[PDB]
Amino acid sequence: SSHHHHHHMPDNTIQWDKDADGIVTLTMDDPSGSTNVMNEAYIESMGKAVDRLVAEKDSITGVVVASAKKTFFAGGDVKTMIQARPEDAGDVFNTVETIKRQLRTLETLGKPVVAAINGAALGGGLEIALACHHRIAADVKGSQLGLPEVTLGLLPGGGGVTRTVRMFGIQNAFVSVLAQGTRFKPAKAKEIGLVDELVATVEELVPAAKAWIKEELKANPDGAGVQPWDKKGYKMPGGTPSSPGLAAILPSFPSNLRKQLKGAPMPAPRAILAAAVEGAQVDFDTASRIESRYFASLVTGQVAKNMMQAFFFDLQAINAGGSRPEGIGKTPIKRIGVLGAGMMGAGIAYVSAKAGYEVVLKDVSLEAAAKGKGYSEKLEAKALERGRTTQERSDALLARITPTADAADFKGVDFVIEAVFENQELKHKVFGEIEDIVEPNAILGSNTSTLPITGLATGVKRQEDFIGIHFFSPVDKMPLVEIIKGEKTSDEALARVFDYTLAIGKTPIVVNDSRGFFTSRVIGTFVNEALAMLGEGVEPASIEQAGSQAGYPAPPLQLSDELNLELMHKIAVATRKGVEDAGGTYQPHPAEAVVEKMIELGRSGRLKGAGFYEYADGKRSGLWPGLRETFKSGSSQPPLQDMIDRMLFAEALETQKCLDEGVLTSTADANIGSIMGIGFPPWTGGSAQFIVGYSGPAGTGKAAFVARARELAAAYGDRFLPPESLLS
Amino acid sequence: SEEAFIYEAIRTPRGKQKNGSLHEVKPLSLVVGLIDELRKRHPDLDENLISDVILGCVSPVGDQGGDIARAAVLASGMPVTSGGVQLNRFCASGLEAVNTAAQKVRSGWDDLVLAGGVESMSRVPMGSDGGAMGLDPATNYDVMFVPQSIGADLIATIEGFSREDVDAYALRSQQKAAEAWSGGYFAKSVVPVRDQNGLLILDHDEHMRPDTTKEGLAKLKPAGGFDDVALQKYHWVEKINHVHTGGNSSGIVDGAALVMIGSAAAGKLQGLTPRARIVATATSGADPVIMLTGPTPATRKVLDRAGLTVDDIDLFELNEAFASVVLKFQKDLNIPDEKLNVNGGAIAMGHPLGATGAMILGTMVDELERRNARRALITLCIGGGMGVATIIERV
Amino acid sequence: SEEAFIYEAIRTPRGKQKNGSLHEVKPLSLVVGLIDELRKRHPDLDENLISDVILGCVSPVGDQGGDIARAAVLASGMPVTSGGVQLNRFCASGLEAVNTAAQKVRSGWDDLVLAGGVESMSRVPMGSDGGAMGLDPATNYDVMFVPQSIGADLIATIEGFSREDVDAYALRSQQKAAEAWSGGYFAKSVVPVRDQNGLLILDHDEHMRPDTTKEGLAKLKPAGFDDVALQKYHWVEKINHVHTGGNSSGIVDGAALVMIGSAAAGKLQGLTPRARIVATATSGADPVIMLTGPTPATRKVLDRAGLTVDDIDLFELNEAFASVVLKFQKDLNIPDEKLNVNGGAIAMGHPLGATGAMILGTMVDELERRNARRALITLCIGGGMGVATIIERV
Repeated sequence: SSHHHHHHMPDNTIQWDKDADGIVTLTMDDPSGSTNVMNEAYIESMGKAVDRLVAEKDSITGVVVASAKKTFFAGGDVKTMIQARPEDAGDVFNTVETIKRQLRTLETLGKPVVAAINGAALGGGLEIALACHHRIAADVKGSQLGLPEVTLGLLPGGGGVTRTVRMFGIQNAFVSVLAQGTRFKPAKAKEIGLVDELVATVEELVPAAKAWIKEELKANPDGAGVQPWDKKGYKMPGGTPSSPGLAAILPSFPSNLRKQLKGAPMPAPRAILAAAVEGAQVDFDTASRIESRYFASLVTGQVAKNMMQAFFFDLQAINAGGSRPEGIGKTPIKRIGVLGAGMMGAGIAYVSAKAGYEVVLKDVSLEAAAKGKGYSEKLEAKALERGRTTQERSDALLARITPTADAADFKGVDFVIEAVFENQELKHKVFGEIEDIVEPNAILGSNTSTLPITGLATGVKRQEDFIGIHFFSPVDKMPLVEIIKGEKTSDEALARVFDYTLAIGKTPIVVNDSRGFFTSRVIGTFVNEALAMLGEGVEPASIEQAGSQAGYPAPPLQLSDELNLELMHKIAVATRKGVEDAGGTYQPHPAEAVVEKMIELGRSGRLKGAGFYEYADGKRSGLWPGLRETFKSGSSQPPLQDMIDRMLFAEALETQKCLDEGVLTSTADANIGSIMGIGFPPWTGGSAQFIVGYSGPAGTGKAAFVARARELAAAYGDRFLPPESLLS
Repeated sequence: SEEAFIYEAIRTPRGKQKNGSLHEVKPLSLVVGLIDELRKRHPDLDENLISDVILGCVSPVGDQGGDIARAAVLASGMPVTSGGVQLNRFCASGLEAVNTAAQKVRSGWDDLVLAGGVESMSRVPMGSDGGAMGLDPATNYDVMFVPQSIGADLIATIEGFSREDVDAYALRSQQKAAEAWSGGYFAKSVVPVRDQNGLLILDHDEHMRPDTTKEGLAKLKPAGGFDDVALQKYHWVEKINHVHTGGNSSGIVDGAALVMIGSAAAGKLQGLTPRARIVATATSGADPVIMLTGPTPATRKVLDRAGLTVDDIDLFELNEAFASVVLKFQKDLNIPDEKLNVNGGAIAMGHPLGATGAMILGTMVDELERRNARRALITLCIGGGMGVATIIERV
Repeated sequence: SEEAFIYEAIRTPRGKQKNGSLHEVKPLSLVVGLIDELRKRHPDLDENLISDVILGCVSPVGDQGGDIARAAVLASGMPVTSGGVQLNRFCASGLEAVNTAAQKVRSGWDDLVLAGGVESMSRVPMGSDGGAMGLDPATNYDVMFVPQSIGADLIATIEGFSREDVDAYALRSQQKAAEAWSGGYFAKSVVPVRDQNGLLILDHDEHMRPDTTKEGLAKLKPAGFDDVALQKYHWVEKINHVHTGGNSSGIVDGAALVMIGSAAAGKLQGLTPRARIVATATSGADPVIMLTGPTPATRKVLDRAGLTVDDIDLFELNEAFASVVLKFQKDLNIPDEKLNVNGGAIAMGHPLGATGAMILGTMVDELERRNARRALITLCIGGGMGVATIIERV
């Protein structure tokens, strides 16, 4: 029973100040970083401080928890959590038990404790504030509050699950706070109950906190320093699992969770719900201990290591300019010129104008360019009826989009983004009529998905400023930009497109010039595996189920109808000629006969009104009934796990080829690119992490991946054979 | 070694759920009333030779908690040596009580065992006892729990049973239940329930709608996240055709039933005449996500164990939890129509969970003697994907 | 008929009620943990030959409702044909499951049955299920229900057991239980409880107070039913309340499993029988005194097996109350050296639905350790019932 981790060294994190009134001000200020982090230094520092609060309890009337950083407290020690092996479960349990033993003492001190939240209070930081009896937040820009542990495959283990359930009940805490790790602005945090009151500036926080302590000691003398769940007669909102109202719908919560996850093997939300329900059946101390066991179960697991690797380390390395060329400085952007007002160009104009950039949206006719701006008006309309933006910021956003049909209106443009039809000589003509009108330092970007950038760059004279800027539909909701580097593309143009991508709120990856780039090439193998299985005679329902249960956002046949089978055949015609020049021609993927059989029948996709699904009034309505008779569905019934592994391994093995050929320069670009670009399941950590984190009957690791790949190769074809680089 | 015989099998009428006649009657009273009827039929029976009382009860809470079987022993003035044990195997709890009684008699360590079940669903609804699986989301997420209503619709989808097919069976069950009552089939087995003054409370199965037409069954409307969870396991199925309504599914009712089981020597000592013999029992199961396909392997097992086949069985009685469950059962084993649930079933008369197994058992005992037939096979689908089957032979 | 054999018998440690180690453990987990241990001890057993799983449970509500036996089958990944049924015969529920499993095997229509019981009294307390008798006052008035503690006090008054008499038995139960744990008797059968990470939760019966003294037991305080009990026992003037928390069974959490099968079922799986179920019996006595039911049940199971008291090497009676054991010892002249030789529920606890299987498995181990032949296991039951079982070491 100790507030320290070891019953048998790092720098102090917390400053101590007791005033004349006996109010102690614990100011967290980790001297080894810019943000207070729940590391070994904090645990020991709060251990010393909590010991002192008990030793000097006779001369202490209240406690204020403040911070000297720009943020309040955001993050755990991910460097340590990712190294926790299953044999370390004893240490992980003892650590979170010590953390919560400190917070439980601070919570039951017999005197009010106030959190002075001056900035971002995320994860462990909010868990600190949740241990206080009153939370005051400063309404500053950039401040967020929430428990994002689930987005890293973890759960709020410092009491977040136990306290949010005691505050809001099982259903409200899980849906609103715990299950998705939602981040709340200080205003919305007070509205739901995570924060109790607000102040305008950070300078008022500590005075307002000490003032609330003085008033609480005088107005509520017996309830001071006592949480609602520690008073006699506490009633959990929504009831306990034994309450008749909740016991009716409670056995249906795991089925709702399995529907939202679509059967994907993400274990973190399962554990959070389990810890929440099991905790509401017992006292607070026993509930907190149950939460520790589930936390240790996640941290020592593999999925948590995948998601920690991708959504913390890999994503930070990208945002820290990992793929950005060294030495190059910043260059502003004043006027963005978008060529083409399709669904792509319209979405590009929206995300650019939403960031404050002036956009000139051009098309072949003024009627067309205006309809592209209507895409932004309809998005601002839905955003206004839901109350997410003001009427003044919506009018200023649309005012930055200027539709036109004259090439002369591209005067003063220093950042060109072409989003026309996929065709080389068309892109050559479109760039030829505007390349001398834009500024001489203008970036010449091409939103092409397959055509090599070096070939498109010959149609301009300033080839050093020509570069591929590949977006994903819908642009207003897809977070990745694929930046393709042509042979003549300079490092300055690369960095300027990199900075543009961060400015619009997206994540960039740098890709060297090659057919299919990285996203189009890898997602093609995913679609090709599904179409192959359809030709092999597998039920179309089983194929779509395999896609969703693998963890993909959209099942493969549904996606094929959206990618257009006509365009899918053109990629087969294009890649045919490239390999014929080398030798041995190319082995036509079995999916190609399936694409042709669908085009011959006049079903090319959602665009043409009919594909693998029947489309009535735009909305998709059921699979094509003639699909089973066309491909003799049902004659092949492989295990569902084999359908899933065939789709995951094809993309993973294709990613490894891209890393070998030099298409990608880092596994961070591979993981975040596959996750944020084409929708690789987040529980894998990315199509490159999937190899080193594979888990199944063969075991776990790169060796088990090679074993399973060879098992697939014996059954379904040698395209699943692992490359030399994965062999050891 | 010893053979187990059925000496008597009685049941209460089944009162409906909404404004039911039995709603004011505690489930203990329903059991005690049947014990008193056995006393009126055979008053000179040495009750001390009754060595146990086994009752099935699916929701043993409230009025049905605290070992309702022992309560029936004390409240009815039975000897204190007569035991009393409650068991719960969901829907088959009534028949499981009969099977266990028969197996206890065969082992030679019990003489005369009273079995049956009781379920007052209007007073103790199903789910009232909670559930170790509903309160454990860590494992409920993995067993893929789906209400039996959807599993029935899934069976209709896979096997190709249309909405008109399940409604046609529901009409047949009403017609056969009405013909059985009017024909006097249930005259000696259904024991009317009375209050402490002798006044009548109920003497018929209230849940029956004998004026049912096929056009009215089509007007009915079929009964979050459950439909998508079921299709995750049965992935080759695109959509579930929802055909089951309140007109083609088992009714929620109150009732109780009793069966007296003992060895040949036990009956000879009390001047009792055996009515039927328990030939064999069997428990098996199938996939618990579809949850209602346990009857087929359990029936196949009880037939092999007794050395019999379908052609050797004269009457088939499967509980009518849902129409598709019975149609699936009839299709698998190729049951002739004229042998299956010949006196109607739970769609017409109701399904009082813990008591249904003993009710349909005693129903076949009577119909075998009425038809002068030889063998009958009784089976029930069970929650959790289980199955119980029993073969009786008339003596 | 076909003889029924015990092939394994294991149990969890018994965690105490107040601040207990097993309070954070669901009762379903206590059973699954024991199933997983059986797989560890015999990995090559064809689980498809397990035809039924029978679990005793007295308060089947909440975490213990919904046929917890079937839940254990599905949660532990056992074959879906393995059934699962819960039964309640009060305190004898654990032994009734074993007895029913044995009788199902003897009938021939079951091959290999998994029996046992579970009770988490710190999570689902006694009485949580309500009770058909306690909610019907019209007939609860004639049965004259009297709680178990007053019946035990009434036994001590009639038979003449002093306060020191029942506390002396409580002392030797704590002593013999401590000697059994120190001697290693329980090493094979008490399976420690661990969490989803393998961390230890409990590995010993934490209700034991091995430093119990005669003076300390004398300081405890004893616990309108007294008037009602004397209305039936009208020749008794005053009831001597002698039972405290130190000479009565303890409220604990626990679970136990007993694998039962025929001789053919064991030979087919390469298993070796540890003991044989010789006979079972069920009788009863007055429902106001309640706890005098084990005496006619033991006499009946002896008459049924063709044995006498002298043929039994070990007697195991559940220590619900000290006066119940002392009367059972006085009625049948049971020698002290053969009665609850490794302690009882006064020391280690009485987890209702699981106690019958725990004390049965205790005797399977002690017969092997002593190289003795026969043991008789019996429990007093609420409502005035009794259950007795005779096993013979093989």
